[PDB]
Order: sequence, then C-alpha cells, then structure tokens
Amino acid sequence: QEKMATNTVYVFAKKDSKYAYTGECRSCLENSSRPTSTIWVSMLARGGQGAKKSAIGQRIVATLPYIKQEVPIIIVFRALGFVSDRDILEHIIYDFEDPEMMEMVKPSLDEAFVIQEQNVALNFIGSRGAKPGVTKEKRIKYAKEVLQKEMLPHVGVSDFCETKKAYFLGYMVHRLLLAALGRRELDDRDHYGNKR
Amino acid sequence: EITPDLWQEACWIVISSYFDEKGLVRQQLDSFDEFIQMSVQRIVEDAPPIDLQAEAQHASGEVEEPPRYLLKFEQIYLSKPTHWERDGAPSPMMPNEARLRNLTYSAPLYVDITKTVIKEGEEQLQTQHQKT
Amino acid sequence: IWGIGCNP
Amino acid sequence: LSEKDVDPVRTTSNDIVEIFTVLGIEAVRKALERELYHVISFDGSYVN
Amino acid sequence: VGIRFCQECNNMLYPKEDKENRILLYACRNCDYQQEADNSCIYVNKITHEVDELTQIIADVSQDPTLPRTEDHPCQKCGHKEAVFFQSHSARAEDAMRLYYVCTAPHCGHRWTE
Amino acid sequence: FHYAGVSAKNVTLGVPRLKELINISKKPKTPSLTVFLLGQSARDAERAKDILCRLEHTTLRKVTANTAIYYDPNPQSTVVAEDQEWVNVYYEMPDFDVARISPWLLRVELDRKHMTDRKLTMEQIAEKINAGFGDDLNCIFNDDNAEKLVLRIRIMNSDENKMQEEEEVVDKMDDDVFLRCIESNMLTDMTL
Amino acid sequence: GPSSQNVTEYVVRVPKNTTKKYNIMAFNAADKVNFATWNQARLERDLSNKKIYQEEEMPESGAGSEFNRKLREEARRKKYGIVLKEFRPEDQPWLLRVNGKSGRKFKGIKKGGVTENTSYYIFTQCPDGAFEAFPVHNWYNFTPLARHRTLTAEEAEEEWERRNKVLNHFSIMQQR
Amino acid sequence: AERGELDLTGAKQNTGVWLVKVPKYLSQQWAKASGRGEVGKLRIAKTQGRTEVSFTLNEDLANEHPFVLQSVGGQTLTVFTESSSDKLSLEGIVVQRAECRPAASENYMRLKRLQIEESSKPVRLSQQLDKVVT
Amino acid sequence: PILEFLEEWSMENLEEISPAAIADATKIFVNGCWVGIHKDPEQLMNTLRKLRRQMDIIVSEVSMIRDIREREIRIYTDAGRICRPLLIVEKQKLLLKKRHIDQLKEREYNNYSWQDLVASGVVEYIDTLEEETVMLAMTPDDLQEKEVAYCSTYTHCEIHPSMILGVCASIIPFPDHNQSPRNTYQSAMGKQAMG
Ligand SMILES: [Zn+2]
Ligand SMILES: [Zn+2]
Repeated sequence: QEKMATNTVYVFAKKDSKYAYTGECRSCLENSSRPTSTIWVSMLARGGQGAKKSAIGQRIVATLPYIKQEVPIIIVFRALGFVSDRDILEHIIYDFEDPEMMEMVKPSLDEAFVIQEQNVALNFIGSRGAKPGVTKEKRIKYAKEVLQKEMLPHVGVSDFCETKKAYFLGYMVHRLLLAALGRRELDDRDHYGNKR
Repeated sequence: EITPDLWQEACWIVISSYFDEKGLVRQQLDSFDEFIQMSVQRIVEDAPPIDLQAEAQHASGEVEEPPRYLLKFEQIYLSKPTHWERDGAPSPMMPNEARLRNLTYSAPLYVDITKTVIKEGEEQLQTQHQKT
Repeated sequence: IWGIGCNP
Repeated sequence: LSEKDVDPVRTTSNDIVEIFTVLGIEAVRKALERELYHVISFDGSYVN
Repeated sequence: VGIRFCQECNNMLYPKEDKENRILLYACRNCDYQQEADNSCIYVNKITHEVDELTQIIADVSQDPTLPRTEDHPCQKCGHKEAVFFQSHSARAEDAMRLYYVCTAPHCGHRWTE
Repeated sequence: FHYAGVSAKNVTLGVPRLKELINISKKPKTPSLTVFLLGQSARDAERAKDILCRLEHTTLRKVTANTAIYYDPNPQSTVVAEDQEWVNVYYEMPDFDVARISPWLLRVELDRKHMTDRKLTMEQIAEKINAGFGDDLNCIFNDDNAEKLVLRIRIMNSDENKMQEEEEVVDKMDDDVFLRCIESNMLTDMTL
Repeated sequence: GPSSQNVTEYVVRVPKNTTKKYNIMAFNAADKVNFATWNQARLERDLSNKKIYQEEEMPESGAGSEFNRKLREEARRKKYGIVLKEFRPEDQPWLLRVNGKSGRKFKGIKKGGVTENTSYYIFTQCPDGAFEAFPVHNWYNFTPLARHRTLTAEEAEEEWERRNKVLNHFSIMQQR
Repeated sequence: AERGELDLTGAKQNTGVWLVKVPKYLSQQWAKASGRGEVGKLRIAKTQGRTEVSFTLNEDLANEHPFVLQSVGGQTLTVFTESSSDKLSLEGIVVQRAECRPAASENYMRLKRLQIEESSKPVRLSQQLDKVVT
Repeated sequence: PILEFLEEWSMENLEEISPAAIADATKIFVNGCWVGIHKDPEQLMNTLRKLRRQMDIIVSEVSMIRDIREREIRIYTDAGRICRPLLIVEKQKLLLKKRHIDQLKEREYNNYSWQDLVASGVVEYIDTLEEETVMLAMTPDDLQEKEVAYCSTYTHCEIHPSMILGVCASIIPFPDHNQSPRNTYQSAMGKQAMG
C-alpha cells in the first residue's frame, strides 16, 4: 500500500483553501509507536482585504495537532520558550541580510505582539485547544504536553528537546517563505521519492 | 579489462546473478523476515512494564502495605509452524496439509516474562516465567 | 501520441 | 455594449446567464442553441 | 528597508515620528528605547521585482554532475574554459530563459550572465 | 488539450462545456465575450487598439514599477535627490501648503513601457487618484520629459491639520500605517 | 623573539573525583552578556511546578476526607490518573537572577541531546603548570528575560479578541 | 552573601579556559585508571604565523592526536561549578575551542565497528525455537 | 551508526550551533530529522558514498542525496523506499570490468554472486530521490564513449533498459514496436491466459 513519506516537509499550493501556500509535515516517532501526526504551517492569502488586513497582508498560521483553532506561528515559537522576536527570527530566517524574508515575517510578528510571555502563549494554545480547559494552570500544562509529544514527534518526544523542535519548525517556516517568494519550487505529490 | 561490444553477454550475466541471488518476490519475504526477527521483539520491549498494586487492601496502617506487582516481557521466541490435533499432540504442519484441510499456517509465539513482587516486607522476589 | 493538436 | 465603437447588434457573450440578465429569455433560447451547436459541431458531428 | 532589533529588549523596532523635533525614531512598543533612523525609508515594494538572480546563484552548483557544461564561454575572472550553464530555475521569474553561467574549477566561484 | 492555436484564447469545449450549458452554471470555467467593432475601428488596427485599451481592466499595480514610503519633514528638504527640481517648481507657487504638509511621503515609480502600452497619461492618473480619494491625497507628477516617471503622494493637508480644536487622541493608524493602507488600496482597486 | 618560535608542552591531570561538578554556561552572542555589572547573582532551581505541578494540589488535597471516605478519596485520585508528579529538582531547569530583581533574568535548560559518543573537558591554568581536565557534567544555554512590563494574561486575551487593532499598538502598551 | 550567591571571582580575574571535544576511546582509556593522576601530555608548537596543537597518548595508557581549533567569537561560553557545599562558583570564561580527531583512518574504522558491535549487544532479537515448548 | 559516523566526521550539532553560522553551511537530515550542519559538504558526501560502496557503516539501502542549490544533505534509512540497481561510472569508464563478468560466468564453484558485485562497488542501489542527482547512461558503450559532447560527467549506467518493464510486460516480444495501449492490454490479457 502506497503512502506519502513521513518525517518530511512538503509545501503545496491550494487554490480553494484560504491559505495561499500550505506546508505540511507528517511526523512519526521513528515508526516505533503512535499514529502519524501532521502539523501544517500555512500562509494566509493577501486576497482578504481590510484596513489592518491589507497592511499586514500575508500572515503565517500553524495548525498544530489536537488544537482546534489555527495558532499564529510567533505564538508557537514563544510557547516553546523563545520569547524574543530576534531569536524567533534567528530560527526562522537563517540569514538576516535578506530583506524580503524579513518583510514576510513582519506581519505575523505584529499579529502576535500582544503575547510576550511564554506562560501566556501556552495558556492561549490550551484555551483554543479542542480539549476543554477548566483553569489556566490546567490549560498551560495540557498545552505544554501537546507541544512536547503531539507536535513534531520525530524531532523529539522528551528530554527537553524544545530547541530541536524550534529549529525544525523554523525550517518549515523557512521553506514556506521561500516558496512564497518563489525561490524554491512547490513540491509535487506524485514524485515516487515521496511515496513510500 | 574494459568490455567493449561484448556488453550484450555481460549485462545479462549480471542480470542473471541478480535474479539468482534475489528472487522475484524477495521484497515480501525480506519485509516479513524483518517483521518477525526485529519488529516483534522491539514491540515487546517498547511496551511499558505493567505496574499493579492493591487499592489500600485491609484498611490497615497501609504504609505502602498493598503489594506492588511488576511484569516485564522479554526475549520473544517463535517455533516452527505446528498443528495440534484433536488428541492435543503437537505435530509439524506442512503447507499442503494446511491447504487441503483448510488449516491456518501459523507458528507459536513465546515470551519470557519476569514478575517481581514488592510487598514492603524488605524482600523483593523476581520470579521468571520462561517461554510463555 | 502524435502531436499537440492531434491525440496524445 | 454601451462603450462607443462597439457594435450593439452583434456583440455576444458565451455565458448564457449573462445573456438572460441582459437580453432576455428568448435571446437565451437562441444563445443556448448556438452554444450547444458549437459544442456538438466542434468535432464535425451533426445532430438535427 | 532592513529591520533593526533593539538592543535593550531584542525585539523589532517600529517607525515612530517625534512631533516636537520632526525626527524619525525607531521605537520598540515593548521597551522605551528610541533610535534615530539614518535610512529615512519605511517601506519599499518593488512590483516589477527585477532582482538579479546572479546574487542568489551559489558557486557550489558547479559541482553538479547533471548540469550541462560548456567550454565555449570562457570565464571572465580567471579564464577557465569550462562553465556550467543553467536557466533561472526560479518561480516568479516571469518569462526568462537566460543562461546563468557559473565558472567551474575550484574557488573561482564566478557567476556571469550573457 | 487538442484544440488549436488558431483560437488564441482559452476555450472550454467538449463534455465540460456541455455540463456547463446543461447545468446552467452561474460561473463558467472560461467566461468569454466576443466584441465586434462598429465602424472604422474595425477597419484600422490602431483604432481597434484604442477600443481594446478602453475594454481591458487596468490598475495602478500593473503600471507601477515600485512604491516607496518615505518620511520627509519638509517638502522643501526633498529627502530624495531626484525630486528636488520638480518639488521646488511646484512649491515655487505652492498649492494646499496653507492648510499644512503631511510629513510622510508615498513615492510611486511608474514603468514607462506599461504606461505607453496602455497609453495612460501621468495627468490622467493624477486626476483619477485625486477623484478617487477626493482631497485626502495630494499628488505631484513629473513631466513626461523626465527619464523616470515619479508620482509623489502625501496625506491630506487638512487631515494633517485635522481642522479640529479637540484633535482627538485616537490617532488611528497615525499617518504611516494609513499611508500603507492607501497604497494597497490604490494598487488593487485604482481601475484607471 | 622567542614568541615567534615558542613551544609549550604541559602535563595533563585527570583527578578521579572532584567535590564540585563542572558544567557549561553558554550565552548567546547577540545578548551581549557583560560580567562587569554582575555585582550579585542568584542561581536556583525553578518553581514553575507551582503553576503546573505542585501546590496546585493544595486545596482539594487538604479538604478533609476521612475514614472510608479518606481511603476512597486517596484511591480514587490515584486511579483517576497516573499519580501526579511532584518536585524532583535535579531534573528541572535552572533560573538565574543577576543583581536581584533589578538586573536581567536568564533561564538555563539542560542540553537534551546526550553525548553518548562525545565528552567535553575544560583546561585551566594552575601554578604547577600542568593542564587539568574535568568532564562536563551538564550543558546549559541561558537566555535573558527583559525587565519590562509584562501583559497580564486576562488583558492579553481581551486584546487578542480585538485582533484587528487599527489603533497604534504602542499607545496600547503605554496604557497598560 | 547567601546560599544562592554565585562566586564570580573567576570572571573578575578573567581566567581563560579551553574547551575540547574528545572521543569516547580516549575518555574511556582515561576512565580505566582515572586515579593515577596522569593520562598524557599536550604539546603545542608555534611558528612565525601558524600554531599547531597535538596530544600524545601515554605509553602505559595505550596498552598522536592532532587538535583542530574552532572560532569562539560566535558564542560566549563560561564554566561554572556547583560545589558539594552548595557554593556555586565560576571558574572562567572559555577563550578557545578545539576538537580531537583520530590519527588512523581505515584501521580506526575497525575499532569503530567493534564499538558498534558492543553497543548492539544489548539489542535483543526474536529467537527461532526448534521444538514447541511443552 | 550513520549518526555516530556523522558526529565523527565534523558535523556540528544543532544544539551547539550558533544561529548565524547555519546560513553558510549545508543542513544534514537523517530520516527527516535535522541532525546538524556541515561546513564542507562535498568531502562528507564522497566519504558517505565510499562507505556505502564498501558496505562498512552505511548499509546499501541507505540513500544519500545532496541538493546543491538548496544546501541540504538528506540521508534516508527509512523502509519502503523503492530502489533499483545501477552500474557505477567513474571518470567516463564503467567500473564493471571483464574480471567481474569472468567470475560471475563461473558463478557455480566460484561462490561469486550479486552480493559480491555490490560489495565490490561495481553496482549500487539508487532510489528516486537519489535518481534526481544522478546522470545515467541508457547504454554504456554508446553513451560513455567519446562523441560529439553531450555529457562528460555520467555517474551511473543502466544495466539494461528492458528491465524497466514488469513481469507481465516482459513476456511481450518486441514491445517497442507496438502501440502503448496495446502493451497495456496484453499485460492484462496475459494474467488470464491458460497454462
Ligand atoms: Zn527595546
Ligand atoms: Zn573562473
């Protein structure tokens, strides 16, 4: 039975979806256990128009597993513990010299400028999580567990692996930004390299 | 030592070597061999050990008085395909017999299990069950 | 199998 | 059609719904006939 | 053009105008640090996006076995005859079939377009 | 796939077109309209070109080479070296300076190739932008003799003054963010 | 002079045991860490288990179940989940507070990737002139936290509901 | 002066320390005895405009290790110790980083293969049983 | 084993990496996990391929791919990757030589087989992702030999082009002289034949 390759980053463009470009990665825990969990990083299209919306233009969002609502990406990076804007961009953009990529990242940073606390970001992820959250303490611990295990398991599942997950998430974002800029071609689903 | 214009013979010699060593259905056989040899044992080892204790039995002082039972599975063993008759006498099961008698070609699966009892009596006993 | 205007 | 130097008599759109909103139901009868005849006769086939 | 991050809080600096002095100041929202802006340009958008791909090309691509190589076009910098030549290889490159030549040979790393 | 190049247009034919006609879909896959020219416009190719320009949607984004938002406290200062000459000429007899001058500046460069292809005029574009945004936008346009076509846009001088004693501290979008929103709206929906 | 051709060779010593364990403290270059202003510092294990692990089971635990009800209460809580984990400090991150509350605060996290095939040693000058090598017990990467006003979580939720903040964000921060 | 105070005297003295990445065979050779107070000699030879660092394995221990330097300007590193008396201290600031590489190229792969086999010993595999267990 | 070797061969780990240094270095992914970056990619790539061809540490199935334009090296040890064996070309000369086919010809009483060919480095298994980085020659003698220059950097050669066909299509005689749908139809009819 043919299946799409796991533990890889694939960027596709979906016309119907509100996201102009969507980058998905399906992660499995070295095939040892657990179902494969897919995490999507998507960029909203500039077609949506508003006084603030047109100014921000393209804004990156992430569909973390087991969280019902889309989460802004800068919030995910802050939830991992990288609070500073410069450090988040350091993980996302490997060379700060290029202006275009930084311009792409700017709107998403503006959207998440309300949240500057790691605990607050974790609470926000828990609150918008599909599973109900009774209190702030419970929501924070639940969202931390989701980030530790459910999201990007192949990078790590325990052992304080937040830095590795942050770098791989930033790689997904970097590839999405390159696709949006047009520097990298969008991946093809039919290639038999991808079809294990 | 280059092979010029003798290539039609040489290419089919190397192709023949490939097909002699590796059959046409080698993928299925190799994957199943990987399953049995490695994956079954790794699945047994990956499973967390079973931890069991009583629910404050006897309503005594209960200073961890309920015993703790720990089970850890290890060292999975597979026998050759075997068919047990109505008498219960084990016997090897040839494939054709399985086809004719509508039997299922299967092999027994055995696991070593280690059971530890911790009753807070200052002594822990780790009995081992072989080839369960 | 012929051309772009024909058939595949 | 309103733009100057565009013939109002002959200008035609392939969309039948636009023909209905602009020109009327009879015009759509004729336009739908024309479009169906184009799809049928492109291969050279003929239907009465 | 470029984005400047404040030293005090390591966050993005957003443009702000001081009405009293009519001086552009890049000030973080989170922290009070303010910096005068030398560039004096806030936002630049190139709709034509006529950006040369010569800068983007990596000199490492010369090592590729699959790339075609021409000895017809000599290198300008060092005169090495061999030069792998490849097209834009870029999405949103509009309609360009220009060949972006890359000089082979170790460490020359010269990229020219003819 | 097996139409011809003679059509020189995307055309839906065959089973999908049959389904579109049968189902009377509101949106055809390839809506098309055949325009027949009335008189001399049909005879002469140039007149037909004029009609084409009249019939094809054109926005500022199509004719704009690049846009840049600058901060210039003084219009006479002319932070950009190039605009010094024409800004000085315009401010020799300044118009709307009495109200005020907005410090933030939007500078738009229009590609000459696209401008001449659609036969647009700098004065025409200025008039259209002025009409679309009323007096909230003040536009300065170069002469066609200038090698680079430059349009300079600033926020309303009356709006910059706010013409209000209270002045309201709301300070919506300040002026730079408002200028960015204006740029996006102009590029998308100018309909020149 | 002798500096252009000097050859220095020193003995290497590796004591079997050291009273003080050796760790690595790594600061990011962009942080511009400076020790001249480090008059005082406080390094201690974190208490974030207050928020998410312990003393969070304070009120319900000491509510006052007794007798059969006590037995059932304890057993029910235990079997409900898998016994909540408490403080085990040695396996928790480190918090650094330089110059008390006034100065910057850093957080160190143990390097998750273990060095199963690598070891790290530190060479220090000593009066005897021989290098001494000490194994690296742990690696810590410290990242600072700005000593700026932090948005309250409730206020942050309220603000995020108005995701379309047409008004300037800087004024909003000033209001808080 | 408190329990949580960090003794920054090493930072004040600006004591310079060197960080080195060394392989497991070397560390395990050192750990074998680990109590003799000696494992080898570090020899540094400097020329007009080039410096080389090498380590010689002790003759008893064996029964050449060139060192490659790495730039430390991209990250600032310091060493701190947690005393058994709960008195944290700072030893110094890292001023140079180095890596130790094996001399043997191919025969060293033999020792690497032996290490791989040793690490694979705990790996357990399904065992074929000839006779069904009764 | 591959991760251990990579650590030996000067691969800086992501945790120890200064964020600025990543931009100029290639990223090494093993089974889809970004292990670290390497400052000099080509030397590492050549070493990995040598190890695989000698079957020392890297198994034959393990596939190394280097994307030169994107500065990424990807190593896949995953299962389910589909691979085909290809002859190896060094310079413009096939590595397979007359001595190898002489040993193979007397396959009986010489215990020389396909495994010996793989271990000798004459042939190699290449999956599709690695096929993207490989210059192949349909026929060795024709394409390797010097002619009007088309490619002088062939890295692999096909054993025989007729091996692209499957089991049922291989029984078709002169398949290249037929229309394609007819070969497809014969593939289905052959399954239903009597014998
Ligand atoms: Zn700041
Ligand atoms: Zn050159």
